[PDB]
Amino acid sequence: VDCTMYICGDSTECSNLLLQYGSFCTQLNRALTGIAVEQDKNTQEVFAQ
Amino acid sequence: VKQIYKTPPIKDFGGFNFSQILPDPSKPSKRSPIEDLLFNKVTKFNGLTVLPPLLTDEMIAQYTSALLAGTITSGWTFGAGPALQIPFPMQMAYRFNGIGVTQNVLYENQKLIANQFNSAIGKIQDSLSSTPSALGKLQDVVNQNAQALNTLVKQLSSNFGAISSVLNDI
Amino acid sequence: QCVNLTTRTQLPPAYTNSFTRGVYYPDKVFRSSVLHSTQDLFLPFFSNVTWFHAIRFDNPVLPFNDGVYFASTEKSNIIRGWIFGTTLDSKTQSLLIVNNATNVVIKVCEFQFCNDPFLGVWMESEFRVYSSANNCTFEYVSQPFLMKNLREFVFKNIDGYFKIYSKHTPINLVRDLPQGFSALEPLVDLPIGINITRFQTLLALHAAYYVGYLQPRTFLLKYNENGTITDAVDCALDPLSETKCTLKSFTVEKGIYQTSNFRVQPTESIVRFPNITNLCPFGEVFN
Amino acid sequence: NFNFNGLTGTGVLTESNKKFLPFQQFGRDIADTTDAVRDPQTLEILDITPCSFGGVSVITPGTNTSNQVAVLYQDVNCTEVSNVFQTRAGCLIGAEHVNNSYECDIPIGAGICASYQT
Amino acid sequence: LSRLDPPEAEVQIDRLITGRLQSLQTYVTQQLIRAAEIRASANLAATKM
Ligand SMILES: *[C@@H]1O[C@H](CO)[C@@H](O[C@@H]2O[C@H](CO)[C@@H](O)[C@H](O)[C@H]2NC(C)=O)[C@H](O)[C@H]1NC(C)=O
Ligand SMILES: *[C@@H]1O[C@H](CO)[C@@H](O[C@@H]2O[C@H](CO)[C@@H](O)[C@H](O)[C@H]2NC(C)=O)[C@H](O)[C@H]1NC(C)=O
Ligand SMILES: *[C@@H]1O[C@H](CO)[C@@H](O[C@@H]2O[C@H](CO)[C@@H](O)[C@H](O)[C@H]2NC(C)=O)[C@H](O)[C@H]1NC(C)=O
Ligand SMILES: *[C@@H]1O[C@H](CO)[C@@H](O)[C@H](O)[C@H]1NC(C)=O
Ligand SMILES: *[C@@H]1O[C@H](CO)[C@@H](O)[C@H](O)[C@H]1NC(C)=O
Ligand SMILES: *[C@@H]1O[C@H](CO)[C@@H](O)[C@H](O)[C@H]1NC(C)=O
Repeated sequence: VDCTMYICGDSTECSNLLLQYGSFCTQLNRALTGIAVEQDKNTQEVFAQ
Repeated sequence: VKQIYKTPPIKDFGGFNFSQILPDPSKPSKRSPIEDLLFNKVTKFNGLTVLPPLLTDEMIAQYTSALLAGTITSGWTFGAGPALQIPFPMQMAYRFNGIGVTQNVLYENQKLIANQFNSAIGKIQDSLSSTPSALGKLQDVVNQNAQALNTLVKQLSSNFGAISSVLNDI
Repeated sequence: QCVNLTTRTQLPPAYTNSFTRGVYYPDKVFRSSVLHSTQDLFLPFFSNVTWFHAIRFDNPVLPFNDGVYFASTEKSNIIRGWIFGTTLDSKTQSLLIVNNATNVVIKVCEFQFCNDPFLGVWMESEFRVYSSANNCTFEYVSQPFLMKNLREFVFKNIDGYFKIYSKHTPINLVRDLPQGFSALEPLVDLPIGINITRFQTLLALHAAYYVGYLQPRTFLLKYNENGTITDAVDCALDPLSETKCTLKSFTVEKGIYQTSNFRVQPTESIVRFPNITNLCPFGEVFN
Repeated sequence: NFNFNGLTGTGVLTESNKKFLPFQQFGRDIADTTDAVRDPQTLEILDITPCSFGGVSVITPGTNTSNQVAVLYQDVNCTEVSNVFQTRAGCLIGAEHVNNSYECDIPIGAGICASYQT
Repeated sequence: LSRLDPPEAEVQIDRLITGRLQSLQTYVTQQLIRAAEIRASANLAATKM
């Protein structure tokens, strides 16, 4: 998930207001990326034997 | 271990370099060369602090070494009953028999067995030091938790719609 | 003695790469064994920056925008000074920087500037920059801006304060900035309140000048044990630099990283509504 | 309680073992909090140590046999809380300390654990 | 942002950004918990193999 697009993208004012929450959604963009990486790791642990 | 077991006073490990694995008594920090390599690579008033462990690195090493020393010369005989006097070469003979491998391999190739373990340990020390990322299982964990905590601090600067992000400013 | 030359050399701007230069240290904070990501006005790395030669000495006027970079090469008779202002048409509190035999004079006044200003030259004379001036607001004397060593400066407007920063570096190429890492620091901080828009280099009477514009870009800066910066990365200048500011490292391990986003904006606009067979009868009354 | 030319916060001044560039006025930690300041009147660098602080907990036996307990103040001086034992694990007020090792009963931290004797 | 006077828009925007961010956090948290269970399942599957 792209939290800028999700919350309100293509807007100067929405971007400036979203940034007042700091890194709160950056961490979610990161958590989802991390989950996706882990899903390939799970596949490799199960099948690449 | 039920109690901490002493590493035998005589290091009869059949020529194996257990001195690289078990803590070095000559140092102020009682760690083995494997441990020194890892420990040298794997690394407030804002209200966030870190509490000490009960069991210090040396204390963990004492429990770890007891289990380890037992594992190499006596197995679990220092636990389930009184200790058994199995010399390292017989512990190894039993070790091979226990996996379906004839004991003849230990005696006929005692010198090659001694060398392969030691060679591999040396390779491990070089692998971990030449490739620091090999220690990544702990380096990433400590860095990720440190980042989460540092982020918790950085987030104090956020105003969330307020005129100011600071409570004692407003 | 305002002799006008209006040389108008009309040289190609000769914009060439700034490479890894153009970084200075805007803050006053000590840091060490860290990288820090800062969004500020710096020259972009490897961006093309104009190296105009006065040499018939021309005096072109370039935009200030939100801050600029300046550097120069001089021989025997050394030119040290600038003309800055909102318009430079004798209506506002323009700033002159004039270096003389013992020190540098930083002065702000409503200077009634000449069409093609210079310093007459055993002292420099401001009378050949402007014929008169009045309603003055600032004067200060600081250390000379004099040091093969290129003189380098960065100029900024911070909430009405004009800041002047400097350092020098050895020259391998007369027409190009040397490789290495810049670290300019301020000498003066001026409380003027002037909307500086235009820069003109001030030439002394008897000449190679590098002028760039700073851009609001993020730089990842590497801080050493002394509190200074030894290196830098321009965030998302190119794909390796996207990866470096994403990871907060000057070294990237072999691998694939998620660093950016591909986004396309609408450029077209479409409005459709039903066919109207019933235009409203305003005309029944109106006409 | 500090105010150095407008920069505020609290802590303990000590002489710094590091120097700032002539330009730099203040120093910062990894957390971007103040680590040190330059003295605005006499140039010199002063480190700011945080004022002693930490959590407080009580070590206690079961109330069935004893009500003799001790107070633990973490990472600080014993004077900031005669039976006083100083340790980084937290200073124990209302307890003694003995050099001989024992099996652990109630853990304190950093290699030290409380126990009770008649 | 296209209907309300800027300061009023900012108040209404802050309320919605917060609500939208909370929905993303909730989803991510649920995916992290489910991911922990799926990772455990994958590790068990790998063990069975
Ligand atoms: C175990 O490995 C150590 C290395 O830590 C060996 O110590 C080396 O011994 C050789 C000759 O025996 C010396 O030339 C080196 O100077 C020693 N290195 C160090 C760092 O002291 C030790 O010999 C090995 N033990 C066995 C039984 O193989
Ligand atoms: C920062 O400046 C320090 C001055 O403290 C430099 O450290 C000195 O290095 C020279 C060169 O060997 C020695 O003669 C001095 O004894 C050192 N001073 C010390 C250790 O206090 C150092 O070179 C500089 N460091 C960086 C990273 O720029
Ligand atoms: C500001 O006041 C301080 C007073 O401590 C001065 O700092 C020192 O002053 C003493 C005696 O006045 C001198 O012996 C030292 O040499 C001074 N140290 C430094 C680093 O200057 C200081 O001179 C005063 N003035 C300024 C401009 O800082
Ligand atoms: C009335 O007639 C005028 C003159 O032609 C014309 O411009 C206008 O469109 C008409 N207004 C309406 C409401 O029909
Ligand atoms: C401990 O004290 C509780 C209440 O204070 C009491 O109910 C219990 O009987 C006591 N246990 C013993 C072993 O004395
Ligand atoms: C502890 O150390 C002190 C200081 O050396 C010594 O006098 C004392 O006998 C020791 N106490 C015990 C119980 O060993």
